[PDB]
Amino acid sequence: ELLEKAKEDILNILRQKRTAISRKYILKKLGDKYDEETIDDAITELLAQGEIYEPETGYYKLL
Amino acid sequence: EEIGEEKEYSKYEDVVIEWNPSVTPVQIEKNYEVKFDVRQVKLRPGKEGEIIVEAYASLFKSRLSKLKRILRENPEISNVVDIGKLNYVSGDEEVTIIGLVNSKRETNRGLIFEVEDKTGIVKVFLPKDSEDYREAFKVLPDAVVAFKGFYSKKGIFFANKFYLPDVPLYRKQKPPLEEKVYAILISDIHVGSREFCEKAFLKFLEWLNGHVESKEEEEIVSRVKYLIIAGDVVDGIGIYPGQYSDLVIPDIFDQYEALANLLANVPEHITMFIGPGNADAARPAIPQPEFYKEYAKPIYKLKNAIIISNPAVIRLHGRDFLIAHGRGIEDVVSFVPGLTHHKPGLPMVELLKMRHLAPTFGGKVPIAPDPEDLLVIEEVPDLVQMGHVHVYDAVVYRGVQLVNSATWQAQTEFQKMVNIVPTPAKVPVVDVESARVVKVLDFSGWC
Amino acid sequence: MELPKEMEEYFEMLQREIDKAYEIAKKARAQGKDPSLDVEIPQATDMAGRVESLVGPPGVAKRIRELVKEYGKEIAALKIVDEIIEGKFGDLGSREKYAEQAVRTALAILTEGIVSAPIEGIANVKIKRNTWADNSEYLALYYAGPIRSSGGTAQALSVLVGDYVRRKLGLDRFKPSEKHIERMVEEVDLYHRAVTRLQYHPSPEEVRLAMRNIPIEITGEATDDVEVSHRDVPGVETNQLRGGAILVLAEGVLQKAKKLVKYIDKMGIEGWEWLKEFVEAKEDMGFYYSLYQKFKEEIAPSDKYAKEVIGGRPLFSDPSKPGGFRLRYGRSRASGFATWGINPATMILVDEFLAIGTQLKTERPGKGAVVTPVTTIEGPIVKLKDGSVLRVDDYNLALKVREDVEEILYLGDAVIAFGDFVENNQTLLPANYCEEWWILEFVKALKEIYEVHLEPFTENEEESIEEASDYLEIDPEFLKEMLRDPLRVKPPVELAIHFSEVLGIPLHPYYTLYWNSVEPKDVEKLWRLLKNYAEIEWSNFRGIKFAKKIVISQEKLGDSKRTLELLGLPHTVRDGNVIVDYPWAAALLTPLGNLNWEFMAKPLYATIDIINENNEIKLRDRGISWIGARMGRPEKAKERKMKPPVQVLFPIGLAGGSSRDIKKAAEEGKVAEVEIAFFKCPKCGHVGPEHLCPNCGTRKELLWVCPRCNAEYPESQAEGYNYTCPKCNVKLRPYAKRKIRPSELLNRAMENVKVYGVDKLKGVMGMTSGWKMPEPLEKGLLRAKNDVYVFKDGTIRFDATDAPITHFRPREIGVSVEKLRELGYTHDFEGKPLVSEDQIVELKPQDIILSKEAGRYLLKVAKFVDDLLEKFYGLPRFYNAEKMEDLIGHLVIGLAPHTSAGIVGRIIGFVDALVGYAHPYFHAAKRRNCDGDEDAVMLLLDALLNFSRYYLPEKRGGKMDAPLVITTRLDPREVDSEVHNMDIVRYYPLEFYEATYELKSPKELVGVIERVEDRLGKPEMYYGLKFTHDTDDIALGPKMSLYKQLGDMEEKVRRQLEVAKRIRAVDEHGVAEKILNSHLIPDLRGNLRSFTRQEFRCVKCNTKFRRPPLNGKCPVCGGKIVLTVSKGAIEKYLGTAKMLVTEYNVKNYTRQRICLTERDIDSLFENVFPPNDICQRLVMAR
Ligand SMILES: [Fe+3]
Ligand SMILES: [Zn+2]
Ligand SMILES: [Zn+2]
Ligand SMILES: [Zn+2]
Repeated sequence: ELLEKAKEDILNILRQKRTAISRKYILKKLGDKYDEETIDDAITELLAQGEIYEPETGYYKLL
Repeated sequence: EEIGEEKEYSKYEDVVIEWNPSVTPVQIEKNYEVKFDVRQVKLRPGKEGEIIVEAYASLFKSRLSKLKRILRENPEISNVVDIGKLNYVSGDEEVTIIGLVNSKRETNRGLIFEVEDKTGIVKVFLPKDSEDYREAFKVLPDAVVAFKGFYSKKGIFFANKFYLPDVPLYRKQKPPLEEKVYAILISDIHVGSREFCEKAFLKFLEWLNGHVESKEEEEIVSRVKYLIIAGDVVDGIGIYPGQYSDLVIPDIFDQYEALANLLANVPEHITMFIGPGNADAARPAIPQPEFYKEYAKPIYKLKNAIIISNPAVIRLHGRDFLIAHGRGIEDVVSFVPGLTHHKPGLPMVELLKMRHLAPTFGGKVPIAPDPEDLLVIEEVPDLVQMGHVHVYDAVVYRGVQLVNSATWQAQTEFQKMVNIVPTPAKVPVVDVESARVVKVLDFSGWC
Repeated sequence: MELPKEMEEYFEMLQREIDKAYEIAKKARAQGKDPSLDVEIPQATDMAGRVESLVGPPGVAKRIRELVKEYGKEIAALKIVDEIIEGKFGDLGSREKYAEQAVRTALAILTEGIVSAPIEGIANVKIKRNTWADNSEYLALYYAGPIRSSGGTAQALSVLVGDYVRRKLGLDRFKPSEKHIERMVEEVDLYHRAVTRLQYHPSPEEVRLAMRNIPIEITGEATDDVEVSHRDVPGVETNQLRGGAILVLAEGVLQKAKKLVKYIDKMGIEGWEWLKEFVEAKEDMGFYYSLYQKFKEEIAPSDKYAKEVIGGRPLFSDPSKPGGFRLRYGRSRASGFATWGINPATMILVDEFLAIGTQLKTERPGKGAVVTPVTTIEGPIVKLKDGSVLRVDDYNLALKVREDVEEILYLGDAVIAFGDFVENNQTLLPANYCEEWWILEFVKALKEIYEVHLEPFTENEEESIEEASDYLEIDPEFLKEMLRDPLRVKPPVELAIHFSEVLGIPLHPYYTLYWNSVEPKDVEKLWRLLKNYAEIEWSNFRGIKFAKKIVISQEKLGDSKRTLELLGLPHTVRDGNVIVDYPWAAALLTPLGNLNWEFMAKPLYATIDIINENNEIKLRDRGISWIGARMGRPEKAKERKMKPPVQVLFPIGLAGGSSRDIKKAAEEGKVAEVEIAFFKCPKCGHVGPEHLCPNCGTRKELLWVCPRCNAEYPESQAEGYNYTCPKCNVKLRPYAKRKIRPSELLNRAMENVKVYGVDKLKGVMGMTSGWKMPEPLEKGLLRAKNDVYVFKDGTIRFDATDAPITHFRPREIGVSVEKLRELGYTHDFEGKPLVSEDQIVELKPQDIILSKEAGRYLLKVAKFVDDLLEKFYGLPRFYNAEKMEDLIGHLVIGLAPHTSAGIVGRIIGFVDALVGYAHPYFHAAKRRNCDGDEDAVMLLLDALLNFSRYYLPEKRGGKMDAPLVITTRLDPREVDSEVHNMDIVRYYPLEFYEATYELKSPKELVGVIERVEDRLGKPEMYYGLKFTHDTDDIALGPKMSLYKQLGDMEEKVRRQLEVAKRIRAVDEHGVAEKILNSHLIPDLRGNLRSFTRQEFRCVKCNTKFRRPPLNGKCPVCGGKIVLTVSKGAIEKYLGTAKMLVTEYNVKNYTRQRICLTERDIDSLFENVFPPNDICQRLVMAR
C-alpha cells in the first residue's frame, strides 16, 4: 500500500506545478519518506500505466 | 508663427451689377492728364557703402536746394548770407540764414536750435516774446527754415523772426466749366481681410450704377466721371506676425484677382486712378514707382484704369490734385502735443506749410536712397488726398482743400489695443470746379 | 551626530588642509602690502554661522541652533523675527531698521544663507501711508535687479516674511486704487511683449486677483527704459517700467503657489485663504489595443520643445513617435540628477552634433537635460546603402560604418531616473521590456517551481547555484555570471527558448523584434511569402526545433522587405537574394510557431495579441514608449575673461588706447588724469597710490578729500572729525581726480619684483568701487608673465558645465591605488579591499574630478601663486607643480553666478571630456542642478591672498558672485530640495514594472523605491548610495560638438537637414518650414526695416549722426562716414532661404513671402546700382 501512497504523492507533485519537472527534485522532495527503490518503482509503474510521459531524459510531465 | 491647413474661399467671381435705364449720363468731354509721375524722371548715373552715403547726401542736398528756391519767392526775404560767411559781416548788421534743422531745445527764456547749411553749422536763439514763437514751437526736424537776426562774436545767432515755406495768401481764380463734373475719393479697401466690409462695398457699387433713393443723388450719379484710390487696395502677406489667422484670402495673386473682379462692376464711363500703398506688393520705401506687374496684373488689364505712383499729381479740367498715401501724418502727431488722431486735418496743415510729405528721417516713415528728392511739394495744389489714418476729416487752409479718405476695414484688434476708433464706409464727393467737398456718403449702417 | 570613523577622519583631514592654507594666508597679509591686514574670507560650518556672517545680527547663531532642534527651522524663523522685534539683540533704532533687519534675517534663514537675495535683491524697507483711502500705514518692499536670478522659491518667501513682519509691528494692510491695478496689468504685458518672455505668463484676471489681496506693496526702482500708458500714479516715483517687482508677482506667488501654500500651512500664517482657494480651483478587444488607446487618452504628446528651431541645432525625434528615443528606467554611475544617459554610438551616427555635456530640450520628464555615455544600453539600428540592416551597439562599429549609412531606423535608448518623474510630477509611462525585468521573472519562476532562492546583481551562495544548475542542467559558472551581470551576459537563443518552455517566463528581450510596429496584414502577407518561396535550414536543441538560415529571392519578396526593416531584423542582400543569419532566423520564425499555425489579421487586435493567442511562447512589448528631444547650448569648458581682457585692476583712462595698455602708455611717457586714491606716509610725507612707503618702508594712511575746498585729511583726523569738513560741513570722499606718471610706477614695480621682459599689460578705464583703491602693479606684472586673467573681486576663475557622479574606477581618472590609499580610500563599494584598478569605488561628498583644460589653466595659476609668494612676499613656495598631476590632493572653491557663498572641494583626478564631475551633494550645495548649468572653480590660496572687499563694485549686484563666506562641511539636510527625490536603490522591483501599465502617479510608489529623503538625519546619508546601470568609461565618445566647426549659415542648414533626412522619426519638410519661420525671415525683415532708419558713424572718432553729413565728411574729424547697417546684413540669408523653398515642400505663404522679399531687396537699390527658377515658375504658372 506504501507503493500506492507513493504513486499518489508523485501524481500530486506534478498537478500543482503544470510544467516539466526534473527527477532530482522529485527524489529530494520525496526523500526520507520513501527510499529510492520505491521511488523508481512508482515512476516505472506510472509510465507503464500512461498517466505521465517523459519529454526528455530525467524530465517528466503529466499526460 | 504657425500656419494651419488650407481653406476654401471665394473671389467674387459671380457679382454682376447693371445700369438703371432711368439714369441717362450727361455727355461731358474728359480732360485728364498726369502732370507728375515718379517713373517720368530719369536719374543721372567702388564700395557699396560709399555709394549709399553719397546717395543720401545728394538726397538731402537736393531737398535743401528745392526748399531754398521755394523760400526765396517770399518778397520779405532779402540779404541772405551763408553760415560760413557769418564772420565777415559786423555784429550789428541784420542777416538772414537758411538751412536745415538738426535739434530743437526749449529753454526757460526761449528756443535754441542747431541750423546746418552747406557751408557750416550755427546755433540760434529765439526769444519768447517773438510773435512767431508758436510756429517755431511746432517745427519738425529735417525741415528747411529761415531765421532773421543779429550775430554775436560769442558764437550765438540772436534771431527775431522765424519763416517757413508756406502757401501764398493770394491765388488767381480759375475760369469756370461749361458743365458740372464730380469726382469720388476712396482709400484703404483691404481686400482679403476678415474685417473687410463686403455688403457696404456692394451697396457702394450699386450706388454708382444708378440705384439711388433720392432725385438729387440721381442728379449726382449721372455727372460722375472720375474715381481715385490711394493705397491699401489689398491686405498683403507678412506685414506683422500673426496675419494668416486674420486673412480670408491668404495669397497675393488671388487677392489682386478678387480686387479686379469687384472693380469690374465700375461703370464704363468712369475712369479709375489706382496707386500703391504700404501693404500692397510694391517698393518697401517711398516714393513707390508702381505695383509689381507680374503680381498685380489683373488690375492692369481693366479697360478703364490708370496706374499711378505714390505720390502723383493729376490735373482734372485744369485743377491739380495731389494724391499720396499719407504715412507722414504719424510723425507729426508724435512730435507736437495737442494734435491727436481722429482730427487728421491739422497734421496735414503742418505738412503742407512745411511743403514736404515726410520730413523727419529715422522716425517711422522709411526713406529710400535716391540722388534726388521727389517728396517736395514743388507747386501749390488745389486738393490734397491722403490715407493711413482710417478716420475721415476735411479742412481748408489758404484756398487748398485737404481730405482724408476713410477705410473699408472695421476695427481690428491692434487698433483697439492702441485705442484708435476708425470710421468705416464714408465716401467724400468733390466738385472739380471749386475743388471742395459737397457731400459725404454713409454706408456704415450695412456693415 | 555620531558618524562612523571614516567620515570624521575625512572631515578632519579636510580641516587640516584648510588650516595649512590659512596659516600662509595670514602670514602673507600681515606684512601690510594689501588693502587689509587680515584674510577677508571667513569660514562657516553650518547655516547659522553663514546667516550670522552674511546679514547678522551679531549673536544669532546660538539662538538659531537652539531653536532649530526644538521647532524645525520653519517656526525658528518666526521666533527669530519675534525676538529681533522685541530688541533682544540690541536697540536698532527706528521701526524701519527693525523691519529691514528682521526681513533680511528671516529670508536668509529660510533660504539657507547661500542665495544673495537678502543681500542684493532687497534694497529698502519703508513705511508709507494710504493717502487716498484712509490715511493708514502699510509696509512696502523695494526690489532690485538681482532678484531676477534668485529663483522662483525665494521670491514668494520674501512676500510671506514681509507680511509676517508688518503683522508683528502692528501695521495695516495695503489698499490699492484702481489705477495701481490697471498699471500693474499693463506693466506685466508690456514687459512680456518688449524685454523678456516670462516663463509663466499670468492672465489679467489672475494679476488683478493677486493685486487685490497681497497685504504688502511690491515695488522697486526702474530697470528698463520703457514708458507706460498709465502715468503719475500716486506712491510710484518712476514712470518707467519696473522689472523685479513684476517678476516677483508673476513667478513667486503665482507660479510657485503650491509651495507657498504648504509653507503657510506648516508655519501657521493666517489670512492666506485666497491663495489656497486659487490653488484648489487650479487643479472582443485585445490587451495591447486597449493599452495603446488608454495611453493616448491619459498621456498626450507635448510639442512645446519643438516650437523654435535654430539653424545649426538639429531636431532628433518628433513628439512621441516610434523610432525615436526608447525609455529605460534607471540611473547610471554618472547620471540621475537631471542627466540622461545615451550610447556613444548614437553620438557618432548623428554626425557628432552630440558630445559629452551637450544640453537637450526634452519632451516628457522635464524641460532640459545633459547627456552622459552609457555603454550597457542599446544603440541605433541602421540601413546600409546596399540594403543590409545592422545593429550598432559599439563605439568601434559606429566609427567603422558611418560612411555607408543611408537611414537610421531607430535612434537608441535613453536612461531616465524615477526621481525626475517624482520631481516633475509626471505620470508613469508604460515600461518597455528589458533585461532587469526578465531576470526578476526568472528568479521568481525558480522560487515558485523548485523552491530555490536567488538574488540578482549580488553574490549568491554556492549550494543554491549548484542545486539550480542540477535542476536546469546548465553550467553553474554561466548561471552565476548571468545573475551577477544580467545586462552584459546574455544566453544564446536555444537557452532562451528552453527557459520559456520549461519555466513559463516570456522570451528574452534581446531576441524580441518590434512586432507592434507593423500592421497584422503585412505579417499575413509575409507569412505566405515565407511559406511558399523560402528555403530554411533547421536544427534541434534538446527536442526543440529552431531555424538556422533563411534564403529568399528579392523579386518574389517584393515590398515585404520594408516589413523586415520596420521589424528591426538584420539581413543582407547578396546575388539578388535576402539572407537571414543564425540568431535572427530563430527570432523571426519562433514567435510564429515555425509556420505550423496560419497568421490571420482580425479587427481590434494587435500583432502581439494574435501571437500570444495561439502560440506556446509568449512575448512582451519592446517599443511601447517613445520620447522626443532637441539640441541646445553645446558644452562649455573655458577660462573667464572680462569683456575687454584685464590683467590688473589699475585705472589708466584713455592714455593707453582701446586695449588699455599700461606698458604702451609708459613707453610714450604720457600723463593720465584718472580718479584714484592716494596714501600718505606718517613720517616723511610721501604721497602715492601704493601702500608701503618706497623710502622708509612703513605703512601709509588713506587721504580723504573735500569735494568743494579740496583739502587733504589723513585717516586719524578724518575719524576724529566724523568724516565731515569743519569749514564746509559736507561729506568727505576717499578719492579725487588726480594726475599720475605711469612710467615711474612701472619702473619701480619692475625693479621691485625683478621682472623685465613683459610686452603687454592691460588695465581698466575706470574703477567701479567706491574706495577706488588700485591693485599693486607687481601682481599685474606676474599675471602677464604667467598669462592669467583677473575678475572683478581679484580672483582667477574657470567655468565649466557640471555633471553628476557617484561611483568611479581608478583607471578612468588615471590614478594608482597607492595614491588613493594615501588619499584615504581603502575599500570598494561591495566591501572588499582596494587592490585593482578595475574595481568600483564610492565617491566622497567633497571630492571632485576636473578636466584636462582645467588642469592646464590651474597649472599656470599655481605657477603665478608660487612666483607671487617667492618674489612679492618672500615666503617659501606652496604648490611646486611641474605637471597637472601634481595638483591632486589640493583644495578649490566652487561658486555659482547667482549666489554669494562657496564650498571647498578636493581634486582626485582628471578626465578628457569638457565637463565638471562632482557629487550631487556638491552641486546641490551651490543651488544648481545638472541640466545645462555652469559653475566656477578657483584655487583656495589664490582667493585667500588676492580677494578683497574693497575691489567690489558699489552698485547693487557687486556682492553677487563673490566668496563672502565659504563652507568647510557638507550637510545633505541643508543643500537643496531636488536632491531628496533622487533614488539610490540597486535595482527596481517587479511592483514598479507592473504598476507602470496602470498609469500611476509616482507619488503612489514613493514607499517602494528608496530615496535620499528617507535617510535624512541618520548617519547613513553619507554612504551606501547605489546605482542601476554600469558604464565602461565615463569619457568615452566625442569630446567637441560639430556646431563649433561650422562658420557659415548655409553649411549649418545643410548639415542640419542631412541629419533630419537620415532619421526616420523626423519630417524634414516640417523642419524646413520651422527654420524659415523662426530664424531666417525675421532677420531678413528686421534688417530691411532697420536699413532705412539707421545711424551713421565716423571712423576716426565714434560720433553718431541721425542723418548723413551733407559734405560727406565728419564735421569735427574730417574723416570718413560709414554705415551702421549694410547691404551685406540684408542679403546674408537670402540664398539659404531660396534653397529651402526650391527643394523642400513648404506652404504657399512662405514661398510668396520669400519671393516678395527678394523682389523688395532688388527694388530698393534700383537707383543706386542701375530659367527653371522657383520665382519664375511661380509667376509663370499664374
Ligand atoms: Fe490701411
Ligand atoms: Zn616714508
Ligand atoms: Zn571743505
Ligand atoms: Zn569723426
